[PDB]
Order: sequence, then C-alpha cells, then structure tokens
Amino acid sequence: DDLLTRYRANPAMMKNLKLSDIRGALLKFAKDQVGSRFIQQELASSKDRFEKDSIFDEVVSNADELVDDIFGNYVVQKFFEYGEERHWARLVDAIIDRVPEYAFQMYACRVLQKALEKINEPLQIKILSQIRHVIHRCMKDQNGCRVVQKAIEKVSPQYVQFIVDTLLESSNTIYEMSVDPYGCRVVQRCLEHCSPSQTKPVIGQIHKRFDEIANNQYGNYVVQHVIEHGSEEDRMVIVTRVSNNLFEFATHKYSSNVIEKCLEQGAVYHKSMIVGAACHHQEGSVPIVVQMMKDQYANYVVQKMFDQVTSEQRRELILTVRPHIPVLRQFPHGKHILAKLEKYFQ
RNA sequence: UGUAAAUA
Ligand SMILES: [Cl-]
Repeated sequence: DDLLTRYRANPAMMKNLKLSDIRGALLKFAKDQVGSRFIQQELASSKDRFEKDSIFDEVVSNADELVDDIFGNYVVQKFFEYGEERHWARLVDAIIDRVPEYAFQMYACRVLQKALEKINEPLQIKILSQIRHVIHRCMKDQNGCRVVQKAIEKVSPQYVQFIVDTLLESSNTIYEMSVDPYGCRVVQRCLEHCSPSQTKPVIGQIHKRFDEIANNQYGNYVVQHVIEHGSEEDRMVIVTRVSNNLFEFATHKYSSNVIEKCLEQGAVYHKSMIVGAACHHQEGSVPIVVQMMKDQYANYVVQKMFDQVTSEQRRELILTVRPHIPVLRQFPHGKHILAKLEKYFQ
C-alpha cells in the first residue's frame, strides 16, 4: 500500500510524517481531503524552509491538476502566502498560460484571488495580462467577477485602465454591467478605487440611463456607489433629478433606496431640495410627503427624511404632515408608520 | 411594511 492509504489508515501512527517524506506522492496527497490538510498544516507550522521547498517542485509540476481541485487548491495557495515570496514568480509561471480559464473556475479562481492579494506589482500585472484576454465575459461571471474585483482592490489604478476601457467599450456596456448580478460588483469596485479620470466617463455613462439603473435590483447599488464616491456635481445632478421626480423614485422598490442614500450622504442643501419637493403644496392634492407615507416603499423614505434632516428642516415636515395624521392612521400599517415618528410629534 | 456574492 502507498504512503497515503497507510497514513489515512491510522493518522496518529504517523505523527512523525514530514513533508520531505511525501516526495512523489504529492499529487495524491494534495487531492485527498486528509492529505491536503496534512500538507497545509505542515506548511503553516514547519520552521524548516527546506521541508517546505521539498514539495514545491511537485506542486509546480502538477499545478494545472491542483489549482481547480476541491482540496488541492489550498496547497497551491499556501505558496502564494507572505513567507513564500521566493516561490511567487515560479508559481505564476506555472499557472500563467491558463489564467484565462482559471478565472472562471470555482476553485482555481480562489488561487488567482490569493495571488493578487499577496504578490508584488510586476507579478499582478503579469496575471492581469491574461485576464485582459477574457475580461468582458469575466466581469459577468460568478467566479471571474471576484478575480476582477480583487484586481481593482489591489493593483494601482493605472494597471486596471484596460478594465475601465472595457466598461466603456460600447455605448450600452455600463448599462449591461450595472444590471448584471456580477457585473454590477465590478462597477462598484471601480467607483471605490479608480482615479477621477477613470471614474468620470463611467459615471457619465451611468447618468445617461440613470432612471433605469436606479430602479434595477442591481443598478440601484451602482447608483448608491455613485452618490458615495462621485463628485459634488454628481450628487447634485442626482439629488436634482430625484427631487424633481420624488414621488416616482420613492414609490418604486429599488429606486427608493437611492433616495435614502441621498439623505444619508447629502449635504444640508441636498436634503433641503428633497424636503422642499416633499412638502410642496400641489394646489389640487395633498403634499407629496403625505402620499409617500401611504406607500409600501416611500414610507421608509419619509422615515429616513425625519431621521436625517436638520431640526429646522424637520419643522417643515412636521407642520406639513400633522393635519393629515387622522387619515393616515386608517391606511395599511399607518398606525406603525406614525408610531415610529411619534418622537417628532410629541 | 421594502434589496443583493464562488471552496472542505
Ligand atoms: Cl464553477
């Protein structure tokens, strides 16, 4: 029987097994649940750097078979850790040709993410040179988008310009990514980490189809990131569009969160625009803030208004809603809605 | 009373 069957049989019988004992059994050990845990434990606990190197040639030689294995991917990742710098370059060479497909695989993509998290900028750039070949499809992928997000978090902005240029490759690409469950996460990282010269055309593209993206189940989060990471003029264009169309935005499922984001991140003069729209007379109807309090989504928006505005801005909300309180108690959940506001009407 | 993610 081979070393692994023997070691799996009685684990404690070989409490004195060492990494240099594995030798040619590394592949079988790494693809085995018990074997892989042994290798990992030894790599993390051994103080012998020559033990740790004794298995590295077999890791490199079997790299393609290990990176997308349920148990072997951990073994490969061990050699991208801080403490194995001396191995990083050799290990990138071992996987580089197949990075374009590793990015889509559920185990291998965790190797790529660990590499980008740990390795120096020349090696990151090398990995991204392969990602560049599959970048559009990669951004829309459950696995590939995690690789792209890590690249944006960990590489200097100038070396992800190719990703920004993919978001800008065609008129509708930013829309297509913003409404994709995976592509929307890439747009968000870009907004968080890219330079102002990179984010400005991206935000400009989002603005052109703003109403659709704001009410999309994924796009509303993209718009929320524009509010938080865009410029003052961006917030102003957004607050201005939201104020002018306050009832439409507040009474839809996803765009209602966009208004809440404006209230949390907004300057006093943005809040004042939203409050003024909310309290405007409307000669032939009740004020918009009252209609919103009757609505399944907008009542949370009104609650957020009261919680976020100045005392003087609360004054106008209180003076506008209080006449209509009796009617509002009747409506569905109207009891609870006004209860959560009682502290402002006491 | 209302929204999001790939490993043993
Ligand atoms: Cl998969």
